[PDB]
Amino acid sequence: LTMMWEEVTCPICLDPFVEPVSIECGHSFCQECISQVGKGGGSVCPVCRQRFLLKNLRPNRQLANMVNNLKEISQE
Amino acid sequence: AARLTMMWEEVTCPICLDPFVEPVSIECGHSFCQECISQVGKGGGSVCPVCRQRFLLKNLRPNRQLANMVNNLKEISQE
Amino acid sequence: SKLLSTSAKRIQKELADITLDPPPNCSAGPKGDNIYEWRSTILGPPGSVYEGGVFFLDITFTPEYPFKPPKVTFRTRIYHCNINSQGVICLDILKDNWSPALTISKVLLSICSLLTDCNPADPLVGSIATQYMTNRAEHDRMARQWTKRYAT
Amino acid sequence: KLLSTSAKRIQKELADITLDPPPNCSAGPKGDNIYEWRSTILGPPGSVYEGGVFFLDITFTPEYPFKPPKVTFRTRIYHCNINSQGVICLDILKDNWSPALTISKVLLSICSLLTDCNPADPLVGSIATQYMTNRAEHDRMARQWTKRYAT
Ligand SMILES: [Zn+2]
Ligand SMILES: [Zn+2]
Ligand SMILES: [Zn+2]
Ligand SMILES: [Zn+2]
Repeated sequence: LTMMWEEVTCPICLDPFVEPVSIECGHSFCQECISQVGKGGGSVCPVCRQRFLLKNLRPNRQLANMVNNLKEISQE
Repeated sequence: AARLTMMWEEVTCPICLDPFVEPVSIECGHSFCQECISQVGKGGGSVCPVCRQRFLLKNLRPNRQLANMVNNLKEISQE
Repeated sequence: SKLLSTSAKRIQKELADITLDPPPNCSAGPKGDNIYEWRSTILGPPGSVYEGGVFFLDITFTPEYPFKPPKVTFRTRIYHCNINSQGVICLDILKDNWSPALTISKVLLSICSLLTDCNPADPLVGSIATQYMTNRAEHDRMARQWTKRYAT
Repeated sequence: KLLSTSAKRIQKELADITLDPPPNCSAGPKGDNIYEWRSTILGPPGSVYEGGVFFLDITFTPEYPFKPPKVTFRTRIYHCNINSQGVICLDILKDNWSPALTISKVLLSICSLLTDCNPADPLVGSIATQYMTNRAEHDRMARQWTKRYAT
């Protein structure tokens, strides 16, 4: 289940996703993490360096639900 | 475990009801299999099967996190 | 052909779910070898004018399922403003509000809700719709009467 | 909130770098200050820097990871991309930084720079010209500097 925590981790803060949102290239980040990067002129993806806008953000609910599913298991 | 059925929930495609194959998202944030949502998108003035929010065929994004987890759950089902 | 395998695979999944977890007061499955042609048995909702009746339905899937809705018609005569003498159901999700996320189980729950609460707004039988709003007691008496004659 | 964000990660990286350090690398704080670090890179095996121990100064900012860390050599090295003072000419430490990069990934890039230098973007022109014209003499100069300053 270490590999599963892998998939729900934000590349920018390295903590489990908080309001996971996706950008043009498909990579997902916390709303706050990618928004902080969006205030720096030419905004470019921290993973693939493809160009991105904040207007074009999409909620990735499936991941937020998965963060709660893994948190319930960590209680054990 | 008993609690992995809720995780299969999250990786299931709403149109074919099978685990995501090439999971892509549309404008509203809802995810489907590319082939499942492209069938909806061909049919004229298309709308999202979940929220009925409009979507354009040409606005598709890979949701790689979901495809990775599909395999992570497939590896567990073998044991 | 690939269309047939995809629809089939989806109808197969639903046949398992509607048997395991059928909607309350409903039952269905294939008439025969043909997985596309089903028959269903609905009980008149408790509390409703249809209470105590047994209604049959004909479900027909197409190889384009779930992208196109199935054909669902009544074979048991019913006194309802949204169901005509030819068993045709006037229901949004069977027409221009169909969603490929919808299952035949969710179709049937909506028919149970249509029976409980009819839509005189868009009536397939104008006669009955007019009566439901003007003379409700007489509508209910006729629905209670039609249920005893045709659904028992 | 600046300082708490940067400090929270740097803390996460300090745990990972101790658990899973890069091959031939070591990095951690000089003292109480989490932003000021001391690292040790052993000269890559097979390279001209083989057998040398090189120390570095890693200075983080409260804007980390959005802005890169200041990484400078103390220890003298004969390298076209590292000048007299110890300034590193590496793309990811200047205009090609991404907030997805860790200090572990920055140490591995320095180890790759030591293994394979970039004479196309030289910080010391004389050494770059030597690496391409007279490879053998460049390697002889780099081994003498490694023995003298890195041992
Ligand atoms: Zn984040
Ligand atoms: Zn990207
Ligand atoms: Zn699908
Ligand atoms: Zn939607």
